[PDB]
Amino acid sequence: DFLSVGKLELPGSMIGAVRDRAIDSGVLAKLSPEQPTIFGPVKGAVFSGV
Amino acid sequence: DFLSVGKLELPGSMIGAVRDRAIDSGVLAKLSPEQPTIFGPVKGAVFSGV
Repeated sequence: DFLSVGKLELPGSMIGAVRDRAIDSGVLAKLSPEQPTIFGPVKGAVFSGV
Repeated sequence: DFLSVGKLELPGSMIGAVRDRAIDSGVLAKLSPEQPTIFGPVKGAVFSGV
């Protein structure tokens, strides 16, 4: 009955990603500092009693 | 009784990296001076006898 959009097959458009979603990631990094060190086995001292 | 340095297992220090023997590189390079050529075979003629 008339000219439509169906005959003019449109490709569309892309809206890929959102830049900042909330990710679980890592909890531990929140409770204690990172203490970065040199490669190799790490050793420290443990004070136990009172 | 007291706080020893045995419980606290110490790491230590690195002297370095020493090579056992002196390097025995070459002898052909000292007796006959290297005469470099292009890639490919080499060939020479020898005229012997009188």
